[PDB]
Amino acid sequence: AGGQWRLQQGLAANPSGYGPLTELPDWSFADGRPAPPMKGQLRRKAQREKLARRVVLLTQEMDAGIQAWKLRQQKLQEERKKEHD
Amino acid sequence: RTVSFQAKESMIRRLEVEAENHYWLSMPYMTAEQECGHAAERRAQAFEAIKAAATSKFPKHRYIADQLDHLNISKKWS
Amino acid sequence: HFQRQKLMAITEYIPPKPAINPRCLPPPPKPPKEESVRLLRQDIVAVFRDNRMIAVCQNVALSAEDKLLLRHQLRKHKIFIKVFPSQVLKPFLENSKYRNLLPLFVGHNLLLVSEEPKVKEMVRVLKSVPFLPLLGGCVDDTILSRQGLVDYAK
Amino acid sequence: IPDKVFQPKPEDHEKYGGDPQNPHKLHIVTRIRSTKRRPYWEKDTIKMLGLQKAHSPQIHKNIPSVNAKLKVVKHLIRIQPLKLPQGLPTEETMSSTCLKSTGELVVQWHLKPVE
RNA sequence: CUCUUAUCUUUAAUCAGUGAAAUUGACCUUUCAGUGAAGAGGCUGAAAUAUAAUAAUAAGACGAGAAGACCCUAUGGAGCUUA
RNA sequence: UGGUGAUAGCUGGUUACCCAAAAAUGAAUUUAAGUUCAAUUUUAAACUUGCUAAAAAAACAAAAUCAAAAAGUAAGUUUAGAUUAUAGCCAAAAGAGGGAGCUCUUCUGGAACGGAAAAAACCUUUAAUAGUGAAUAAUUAACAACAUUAACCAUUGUAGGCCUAAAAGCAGCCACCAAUAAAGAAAGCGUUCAAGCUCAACAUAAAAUCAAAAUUCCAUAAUUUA
RNA sequence: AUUAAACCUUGUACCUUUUGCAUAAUGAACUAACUAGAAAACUUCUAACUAAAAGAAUUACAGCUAGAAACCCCGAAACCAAAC
Ligand code: FES
Repeated sequence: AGGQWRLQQGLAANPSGYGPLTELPDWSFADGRPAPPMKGQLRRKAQREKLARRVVLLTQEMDAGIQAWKLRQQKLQEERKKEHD
Repeated sequence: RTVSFQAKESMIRRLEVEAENHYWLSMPYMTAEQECGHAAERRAQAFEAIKAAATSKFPKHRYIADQLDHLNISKKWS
Repeated sequence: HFQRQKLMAITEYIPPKPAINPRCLPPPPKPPKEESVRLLRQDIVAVFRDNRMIAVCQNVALSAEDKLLLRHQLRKHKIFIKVFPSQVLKPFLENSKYRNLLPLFVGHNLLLVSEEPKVKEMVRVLKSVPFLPLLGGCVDDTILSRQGLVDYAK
Repeated sequence: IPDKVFQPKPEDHEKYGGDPQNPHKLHIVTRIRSTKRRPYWEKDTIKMLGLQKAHSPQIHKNIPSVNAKLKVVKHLIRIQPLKLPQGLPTEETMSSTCLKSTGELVVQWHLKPVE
């Protein structure tokens, strides 16, 4: 329940999604020493980083396709303007 | 079987969501010409790895250590 | 299937709601009145103009043919029973020489139209049947009662 | 189905908040239904697109081939345009990226409530 | 038989002695309506319901049953006989 | 008794665990409970494109067949060896017999531990793990009809001509006019025939596009706090 | 599950067989013992030796030798011989 309202506020519909409750460490040493990163958090980080790399690659590939498109239209333009003799 | 009010709303929501899908599919960022060959290099490289992996089958090697290690089963206190 | 039945309901058209129902609407303009009935105006206008004094007596369920005979009977008296439907009688005052005789011409009653001051002839008609309510004659197109008619029929 | 369905109108742009110029580059698609009891062609497309797991985020290009493929499976997916308020992530920030449900991929996560 | 009744013997019931057979998935073994294949003690929905016993009757569930009964067929088999 | 553990394509039974892959087309058969051939699957080897998709062009008539480049993607072709499977069920489409419904042929889908009452075949559902967490999907319930028609009166010609005894508005039969304020040469009634009952006449009322069979009823109830 | 044996909640006996279904149909009083897959011609695999191999008879222009790897049970009506 409440997923619709959470989306309205910009939060994840399920509290178990992206949030401080899930992402943040759940404990720390009494001495104050920071706790080791959670295996799930590290696992989740790897997938998020991998997806980000895919986004960069796809955007870079799309950028090349956009430029290479114009480059192909520059070859036609120069081909049209030709002379001899 | 008279239709419950809840069911009608759910179907309407699905249609409305599908309508949004139509709109976001109505603006192709890249034209047909640009798409051609944009991923050609990647596809060629991927298939080469597939062929190399596919044709890598062979029987496995045999080592002396396997036969010699079996003799260790007789180890005991001195 | 259940899903198919849902589609049928969806096809139902959604109509908007009018602000006010026609009965409870504020008084709107209405089509202009038209005089259809127009012919009857000339007939009553001519006879009333011709005859100054119009003796009046509520018809006692008299038959149409009797009026034809009574028309001829008054022709002996030099008077005419020229009467017409009363639905177009009320608009007579609207388009005629006078406009104030509407209350006098309330109900459907015999109209005895006479142009000549032959008092004896008019009374003799009254002598035929007195029991029917005789309102009186508008001597000189003036409102008169039954007793007033006698007071001014002279 | 007539092509007019996929021809947008000015009112449609306002409703969905999509600019006819500078169209969004990447589609966000998640499977929300099962392919069981569906014809083989529908099943094949879902497997090809990689949407085997429901509610699984996928990054795809807004290109005609992808657009044609997405149209076939339109009813089983939700399409959202990706947004980059801070631009593309850098190599150093690749580990700090986070995608929000609103469709915005932040390149820096500061662990502070938006409030 | 109208029109049944009475008595006696056997059986019956009680005490004591001796003591089988068919049968048997397990059963803490209900009623109504539904559902189903003609079909429900065991499912669905209602209802009823101290525990344990004791004594009686055979109408129905178009009761359960067999290789019972009758007639006819086969470009079915097989066996037998030939002129 | 022996041959004899006769034979039986038939009936019945046929004893530990775990991992992987996995049944239902065409041709012939005393063949349809089986077997052979193609096809599949499968093992090994050779080495490279395959599947979805696919513009335009034809072909047909005036979304599949064919398949440039792509794109999404990872299998595919050939050679050698080899079997097993080759009988559904129901739902839903398209046809053909037909006229109900059925009888078929073709395409599509299914095998909950959720839901539709119980519910192999319908709907929501990617596998299965512990936890006294969380967001969601399908989900047997649903909320009488009217926008010309309500009061009053009914005279005279001609009982008009027609075989009708007679038929006068009103048995048949006619054409189809007048006076009148208003009378139909008659609209339903009555009819020995007519007298006669009203409707229309005139006057005077007042209005304005469909809904929500025989044992014993069978949850109980319930119209308004966002 | 539970403080609590019973109450509340959930759940249509088993094998075989029918359609991958039984509210069909077969079989079962229970206990103990007994009660049903058996063969190497060729292949793959493991090794010996190699234009050779095998302790005689076999095969061979990489073959040849050895080893391992396999295919149930009970039950008719009958038919025949010899005695009684
Ligand atoms: S509220 Fe009824 S007529 Fe206005």
